[PDB]
Amino acid sequence: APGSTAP
Amino acid sequence: QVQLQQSDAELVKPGASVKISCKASGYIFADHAIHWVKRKPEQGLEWIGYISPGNDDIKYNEKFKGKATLTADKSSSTAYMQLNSLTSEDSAVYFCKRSLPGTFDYWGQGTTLTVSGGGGGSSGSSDVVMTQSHKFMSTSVGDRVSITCKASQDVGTAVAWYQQKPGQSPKLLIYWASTRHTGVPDRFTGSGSGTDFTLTISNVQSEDLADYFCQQYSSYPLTFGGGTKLEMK
Ligand SMILES: *[C@H]1O[C@H](CO)[C@H](O)[C@H](O)[C@H]1NC(C)=O
Ligand SMILES: *[C@H]1O[C@H](CO)[C@H](O)[C@H](O)[C@H]1NC(C)=O
Repeated sequence: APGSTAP
Repeated sequence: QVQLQQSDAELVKPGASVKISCKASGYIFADHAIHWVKRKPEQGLEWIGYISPGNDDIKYNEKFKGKATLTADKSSSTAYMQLNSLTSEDSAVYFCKRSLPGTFDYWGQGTTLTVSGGGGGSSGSSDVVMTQSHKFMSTSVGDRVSITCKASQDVGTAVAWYQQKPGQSPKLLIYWASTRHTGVPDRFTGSGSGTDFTLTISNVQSEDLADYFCQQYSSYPLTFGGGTKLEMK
């Protein structure tokens, strides 16, 4: 957070 | 076709445990974390934790460590929250929801827990506090409404706004301080950065009378404002 991680 | 279907209302004795389920459908279960949120009647939302089933990452709000346990069953695409050692202070509506605020935001319908001193957790002195100055606000149809949220520290632009109507789940309006979520009417705008954030409703309508909540997702634990109930003058 605040950015999110990819799968 | 995205769905988060929670289990039925629970009525238990102090000292018991409960396990609330959140069945996910219509997307790849592994590709999004499921968060859990506690709502007490008339009172603010609190973030419990997330489970990220794709990488088995679990993160708790320190306040709920020793009270909540999150698991996920990939075989059933179901997330579970077990609450242990229950007291009246645990009586609330619990939501599961998908992802951080942004395009994948989606909420379960909520599960009411009803439980038939000072053993609950406390917030950290380090946690961000989100202050909505007005718990109640009055307007007239066609007026401009401004709802403000002050953060206790710089949260950059990682702020969201939610609407909630009685018996319904929160609905994302704004994220990244100023970005309107898909489907939200043009009249809802967001502004702000650092410590000051505002949701503006231009040309307000009767369908807009509801509770509004800000949330910061700058840092864990994720924290919500106390809410503003917007009503008719
Ligand atoms: C990416 O990793 C973060 C932790 O750094 C979270 O677990 C997040 O949920 C992960 N994203 C996916 C899609 O699993
Ligand atoms: C952030 O967003 C992504 C999608 O792009 C995933 O849902 C990931 O799990 C999210 N992270 C958290 C912690 O919810």
